[PDB]
Amino acid sequence: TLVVTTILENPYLMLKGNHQDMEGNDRYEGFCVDMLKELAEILRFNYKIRLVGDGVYGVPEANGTWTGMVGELIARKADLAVAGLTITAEREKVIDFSKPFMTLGISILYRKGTPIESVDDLADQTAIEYGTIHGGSSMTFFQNSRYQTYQRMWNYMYSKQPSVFVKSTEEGIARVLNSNYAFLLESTMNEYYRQRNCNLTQIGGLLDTKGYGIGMPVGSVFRDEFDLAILQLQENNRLEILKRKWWEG
Ligand SMILES: C=C(C)[C@H]1CN[C@H](C(=O)O)[C@H]1CC(=O)O
Repeated sequence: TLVVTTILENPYLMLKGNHQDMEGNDRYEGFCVDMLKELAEILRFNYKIRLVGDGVYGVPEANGTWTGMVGELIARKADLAVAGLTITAEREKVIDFSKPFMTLGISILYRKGTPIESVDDLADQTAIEYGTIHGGSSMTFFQNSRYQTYQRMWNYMYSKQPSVFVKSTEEGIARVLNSNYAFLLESTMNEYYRQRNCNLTQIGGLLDTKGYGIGMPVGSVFRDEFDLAILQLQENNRLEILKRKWWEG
């Protein structure tokens, strides 16, 4: 029985409408749940879904401790982390990842009727505030960039009061709809919320290209076979079908 650490995040992992009449794994739906099922049909493992204790994906502390689902993996509190867990060079030093099961990049979200046409335009004006989830992969992309536009954006987000950071994707989307705030978020989420809210638009293109991956502790015995199953899923178009099931509505 594999212990899977995860987090509530639309549409990867959600509580079913009538989740109180459910127990254990069957409380939950979504793309990651459907992916787990298909992976489990090939590889024949049982698993139990457990929501990350601290409610975070993963941030390094200055002393070397990781938080979030990354930390749970290093502590061996979970065998797998199944979420929109962005594969980055910093995380790769401290855990293993499967091959990627979805592609994405940093994107900008805003409410319609705007003359903001790009990330350089966004960074070069004062009227519209902008920001991201604190401690996520997108934040650290600006924080460590050598490019001046992104450096200027880091300096702004860092210093602005009141804070331009949000604690969740839900919090950011709400800030977009209700205030003059453009949200720095992964394109997967951008596509999702745009399809459910005709008022939302994308500013410019994608700022990078990345992957989500199943997180595992470093040296995990399960990595090889999960890579073999993900490839079979990829080559049978399963990951794409599932993405359409959860995104296109
Ligand atoms: C906090 C969330 C929603 C996660 C999801 N992927 C990124 C990560 O795994 O860090 C984070 C989002 C972002 O950085 O824009």
